[PDB]
This record gives sequence, C-alpha cells and structure tokens, in this order.
Amino acid sequence: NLYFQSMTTYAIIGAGAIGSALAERFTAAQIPAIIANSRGPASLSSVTDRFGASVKAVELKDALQADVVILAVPYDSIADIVTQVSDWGGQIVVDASNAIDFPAFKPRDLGGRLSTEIVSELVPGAKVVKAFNTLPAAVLAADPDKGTGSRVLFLSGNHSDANRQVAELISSLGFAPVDLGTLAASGPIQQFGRPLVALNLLKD
Repeated sequence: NLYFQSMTTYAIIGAGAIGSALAERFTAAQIPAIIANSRGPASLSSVTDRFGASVKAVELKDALQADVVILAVPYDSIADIVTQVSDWGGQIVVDASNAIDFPAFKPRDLGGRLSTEIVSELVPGAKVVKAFNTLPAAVLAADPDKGTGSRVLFLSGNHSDANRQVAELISSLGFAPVDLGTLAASGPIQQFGRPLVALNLLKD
C-alpha cells in the first residue's frame, strides 16, 4: 500500500511462458509489479522463485485493481477474469492476447470485429491498449538491447494518453515502442495473422 502509492502500479495477469517473460523484463528493469491468474498465487511459485525481488504474486482480485493491468492470458480466459471487476474507471487494460483457433492455429473468425475491440467491451470504463501480443515469449524474455538497437514492441489503442503511458512502460522495460495509432489502424497489421505479428525488429 504505502510502497505502491508513489508509482504507477502494474499487474501482470499472466500464465505460461509469456507471464514469465513479462516478469523477467520487469525484474531486469527494476520495475515493481504484481502478478496473478485464475490458479492463485501458489501456482506462480516458479515465477516467484526467479523474479520475487521485483515481481510479487498476489490474489487475482487485488491484481485487477492496478493502474495498468496486462492481460497475458489466453484469449478465451479473459471474459471469466475481467467480469470480476464491475467498474474499470481510471484504469488501463493492456490486451496482450491473440484470438487463435485450435488445432489449426489460424486467426479466429470474429465476424470481422477486432479482438481487442471485443476485449474492450468486457472492460467498460477501462482505456484499452493493444500491446505485448506481437512477440514470442522467448523473444520477449530476452534482453531487448542488442548493441545496435532495441527490440521493437508495436502498440495501438483509441486513447492517446493511455497509449503514451504504455509506451512509457515499454521504453522503461528497454524496448522501443512504436505507436501505430487507433485499434482500427492496427487491425490489419498488429492483430494475429497480420504482418507485424512475430516480426523481430530493432530500432537503432
């Protein structure tokens, strides 16, 4: 409580390699963060053991109260998580998910709608930024500084102030943020199945 009040609070709602990748990056950048998911704080012991100096495992209800909430869970897991909070006013939600079908791994048919627009409707009041969905966990987990350039993270969203705040986080983590603009603008380029996903670039 008194620890967090002098900084923007970040929560990783994370599981698997991506949750761990984010924890690793926060730790390397010495940015305090909390982490949670549906399986509870105990299930995140692997993360705690490696990154507990900068990333603290908490209950989901607590993590969902942070200034910036990063949804690094499967796309299908989002609805059941975010429905637990009724008013998202004053918060930023970062959609890091990709809507992918199993077992063929093709982009989901969402009837033309953008996945992050659908997520946005599940968090009314929140300012949503689309980011951290573009890189494989193994790339995200790595040191973003490669001598002659910083690893690029594209972001987008309808609220310029929220985009800025997430760009600030991205820069602080050592990555190079590139703000593509609105969710409409990023739809055909940053969504799963589109040219900027899984593309490793550096800003020199």
